[PDB]
Amino acid sequence: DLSKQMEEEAVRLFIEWLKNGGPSS
Amino acid sequence: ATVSLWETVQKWREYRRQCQRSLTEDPPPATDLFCNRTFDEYACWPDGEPGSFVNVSCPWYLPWASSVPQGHVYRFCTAEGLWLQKDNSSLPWRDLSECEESKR
Ligand SMILES: CCCCCCCCCCS[C@@H]1O[C@H](CO)[C@@H](O[C@H]2O[C@H](CO)[C@@H](O)[C@H](O)[C@H]2O)[C@H](O)[C@H]1O
Repeated sequence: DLSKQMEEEAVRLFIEWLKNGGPSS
Repeated sequence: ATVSLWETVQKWREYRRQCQRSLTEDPPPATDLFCNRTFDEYACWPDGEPGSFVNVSCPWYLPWASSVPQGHVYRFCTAEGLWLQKDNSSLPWRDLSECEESKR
């Protein structure tokens, strides 16, 4: 529940990281 | 429905692998002025026609991709055969608003 919701945020953060240029970087 | 950072990273690596294949194997454009194909880490861009918007489907690795099946991200290919940027140092202009997660 809580940990699932926090993983969901981690995933949004991962996508924001790619939008910001990811490994590029 | 499923949340998984692991699954999402793995889908992104697959989308990146498929993209690299396209970048390597897609035939060169019909000559000789075109903005160059690229993977910007979010999306895979094909070669652009000068003076055109280029649209690609929302990346299929997005956890919410099935909510945005007809959505597109955009770049603009200027008449000079360069991707539209902004200022001096910036990255290419991109619009991914159709691919965003929230309902509103
Ligand atoms: C500063 C504003 C000036 C705006 C001038 C005109 C804007 C150019 C449009 C951007 S490129 C365009 O994107 C379209 C997708 O949005 C693309 O359309 C495709 O997908 C659509 C899905 O909704 C659908 O409506 C169409 O049937 C389908 O062919 C279209 O090919 C592309 O040129």
